[PDB]
Amino acid sequence: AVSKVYARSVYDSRGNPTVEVELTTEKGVFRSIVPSGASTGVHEALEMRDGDKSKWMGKGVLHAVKNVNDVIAPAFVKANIDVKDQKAVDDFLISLDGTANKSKLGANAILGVSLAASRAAAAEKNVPLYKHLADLSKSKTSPYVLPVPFLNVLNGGSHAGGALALQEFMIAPTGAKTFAEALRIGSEVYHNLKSLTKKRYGASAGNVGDEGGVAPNIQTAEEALDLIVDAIKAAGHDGKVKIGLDCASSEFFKDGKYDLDFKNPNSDKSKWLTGPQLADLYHSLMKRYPIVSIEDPFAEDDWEAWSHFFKTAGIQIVADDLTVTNPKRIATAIEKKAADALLLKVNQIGTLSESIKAAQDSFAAGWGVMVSHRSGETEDTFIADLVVGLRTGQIKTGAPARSERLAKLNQLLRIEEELGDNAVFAGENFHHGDKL
Amino acid sequence: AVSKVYARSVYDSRGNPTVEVELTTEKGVFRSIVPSGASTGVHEALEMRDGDKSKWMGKGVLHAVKNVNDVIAPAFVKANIDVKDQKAVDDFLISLDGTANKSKLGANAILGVSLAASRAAAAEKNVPLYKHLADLSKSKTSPYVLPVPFLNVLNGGALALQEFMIAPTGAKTFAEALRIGSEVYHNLKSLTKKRYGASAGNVGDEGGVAPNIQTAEEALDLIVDAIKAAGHDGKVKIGLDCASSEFFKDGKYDLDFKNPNSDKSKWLTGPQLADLYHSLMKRYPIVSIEDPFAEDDWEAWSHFFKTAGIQIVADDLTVTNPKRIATAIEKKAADALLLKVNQIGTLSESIKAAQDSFAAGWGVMVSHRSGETEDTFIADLVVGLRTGQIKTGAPARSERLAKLNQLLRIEEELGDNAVFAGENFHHGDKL
Ligand SMILES: O=C(O)[C@@H](CO)OP(=O)(O)O
Ligand SMILES: [Cl-]
Ligand SMILES: [K+]
Ligand SMILES: [K+]
Ligand SMILES: [Mg+2]
Ligand SMILES: [Mg+2]
Ligand SMILES: [Mg+2]
Ligand SMILES: [Mg+2]
Repeated sequence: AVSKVYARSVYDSRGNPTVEVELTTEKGVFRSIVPSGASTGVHEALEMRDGDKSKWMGKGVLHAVKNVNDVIAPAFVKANIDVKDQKAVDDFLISLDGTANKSKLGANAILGVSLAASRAAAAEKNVPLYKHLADLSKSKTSPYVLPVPFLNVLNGGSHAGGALALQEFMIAPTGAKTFAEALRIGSEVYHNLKSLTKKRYGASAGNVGDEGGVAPNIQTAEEALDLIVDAIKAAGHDGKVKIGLDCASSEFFKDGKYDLDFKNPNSDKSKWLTGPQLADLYHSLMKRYPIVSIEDPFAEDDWEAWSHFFKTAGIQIVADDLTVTNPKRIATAIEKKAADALLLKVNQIGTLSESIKAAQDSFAAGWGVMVSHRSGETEDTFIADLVVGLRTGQIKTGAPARSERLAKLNQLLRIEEELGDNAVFAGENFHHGDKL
Repeated sequence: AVSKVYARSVYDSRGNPTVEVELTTEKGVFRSIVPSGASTGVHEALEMRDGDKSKWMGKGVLHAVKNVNDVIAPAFVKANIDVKDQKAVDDFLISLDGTANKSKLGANAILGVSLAASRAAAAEKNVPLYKHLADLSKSKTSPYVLPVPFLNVLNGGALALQEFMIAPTGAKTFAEALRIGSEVYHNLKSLTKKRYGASAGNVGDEGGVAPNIQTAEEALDLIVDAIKAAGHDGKVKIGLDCASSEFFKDGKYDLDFKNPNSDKSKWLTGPQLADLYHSLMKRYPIVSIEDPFAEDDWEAWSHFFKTAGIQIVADDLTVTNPKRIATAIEKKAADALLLKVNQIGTLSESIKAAQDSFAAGWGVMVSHRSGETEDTFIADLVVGLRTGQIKTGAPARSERLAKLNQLLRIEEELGDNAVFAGENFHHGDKL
């Protein structure tokens, strides 16, 4: 039985407040923390902020916390919904809010209760979280699938000070045999990258962006990718490490065109590209570099551009801001054949149940699912268990630097150890990890 | 009963491997992770690294993990140890290694076991970790004392000093101190990007900004501006870590030591460097200065100590080692210990180090390493030891926030049986 639900303010990896929920049962105290985006899609569920300029730069979550303690908590404890019944838990929370985008209580009030419930349920059932999440999602556990980590080792766009427009340049050690091997390889590439970056661009270029990637002040993707290819070679892992992008192109979409200098106030609008221009450009990057995944190559509502590009892309295309982990918007994307992978962010939609439905809808359409952190992360490690539970075969959760990233990657080490011979590493088959 | 001791490799905040230990009892599995320094004192207990250049850039901890699994673990379980008896735990571990500097098994093999035992012990007692640690250290718990966070918001080490910390001593609670710190940090980042360019706001290992700054005066002016912009002038003070061993050469101190052609004729003596510190101290609200002189430069410490009028913290001088601390007390070199558990390698020795310090009228600042993990032990430790001061990062990167958040939780849990050390941080233990 749930005896207590309680929310507090804690700090995320950027030093901004976010919501922590504790759910108490006879099995103990279960804690979940809400992450926070920077390049947030306009269609994400409401992140409720206080907007008091005199506290926390206006980024307080006191109102969200209050909604937990004063509205959700009394009703939820009164109800004593079976924590194992995740559907009912989230039915309760969603109906309590009663709005489309969780704008009454806030998605960052609801999500912590949603997640903490699932932790309590796993403990009641005497199983690891990932196993409960497998149960919840009706996912195969024989064997489990461990994910390829997509490691954002070079940070751009809104995550790092500098010219570089494209938000993320990820390495994916698909050629590794185990998760632990993938993570060692990833770390080695990263450290070689850091050294090369500092030599090429100066020492302070070795300081890191929000997600732990190095942050050289460079203008072009080709520069970035050269760095990374050099780093892969230097670490000795040629052929075993591939590349993924997050363009986050909504962040530089304007007037129906795309500005690859968006962080420059003096941006020359005469250099702003177009839908086809951008697609053909992507094609050429894909020709010259071992890129196996591109995310948000076009803007969050630019459906026709997505559709046209997908026709001929030939690699995994990930929807992030396009779909915002929302089954409704995923349905559209599926119909239009705009993408073939979902980026899963639980706090884009605000409950576990809806997140699981998003994943299931995606898999059913022959899509992949990459489970994802936000750029504002915490010491919470839920998504490590989530990506294994959901059997997706791919996660992105940072560079191998800053422990809001390592916390997830370390937890995946632990899960792999526990699973032993009852897991396979997705490797080259990350895209259809669920079908393994 | 302890039925298993186990080690694995995990990754620290810089993406280098480190040792994680789990200890299993009837209360379950208890986990501790070992941190790792970069500016490590030559007298630190041995961090055992593999040196296989073909793996992990040579920074593997396979050997240390092996020492846990293959040497410590079987002997430990066989010894039927009471985890509540931390001295017995650590006596065992220290005897098993049998070297002064823990060079046989590695400090990073031993410490994880030491820390995990204390967690197992708290669970057996059904108390929070900080309460058990208070027990172990015979600290006063009426009230508990919550620490001032010293937040490393700006880094050097052209700028020679390594850390520039802010300390919200003027806050009324820890929760208030943390908010103020976060707002100052964010104001600092905004000014830094404005004045030094966008790239300058990208963070260093401990979450601080590191713009190209020539001199300490320039750094400190920037922090004062940030504090004022945040609206907290008068409530936020400053701490330094000079890490002066890093620019100690040929008996003098090179304040431009990143310059390959630094003018040797301008390198400072002990007295001269002291003079510079003094001018800084007079002109800025600095209330703590750490490692102002090198790790065996005793006379320079002693000289400065006679006229310095603020907390002087020993880090590389003392490396959390009761034997070195005794020397420092005798020579009147400093009046505060930086406590790093992995500098000495067991909890018991760390607690003794703290008690020796306190008994000599010293303060104690519990400290992270520059390489941290999601482990939050030092949050519970600084409360357990009642020291009233911790440094564990800027309020950025969650290997830092993890500790600071845990302190939020402890403060909330203790309610009116805790006080915030505030301006009284130096003798927090005597409050
Ligand atoms: O766009 C992204 O994919 C996410 C994760 O990297 O970033 P943010 O949380 O800032 O939206
Ligand atoms: Cl005293
Ligand atoms: K012995
Ligand atoms: K004095
Ligand atoms: Mg985004
Ligand atoms: Mg994205
Ligand atoms: Mg040091
Ligand atoms: Mg120091």
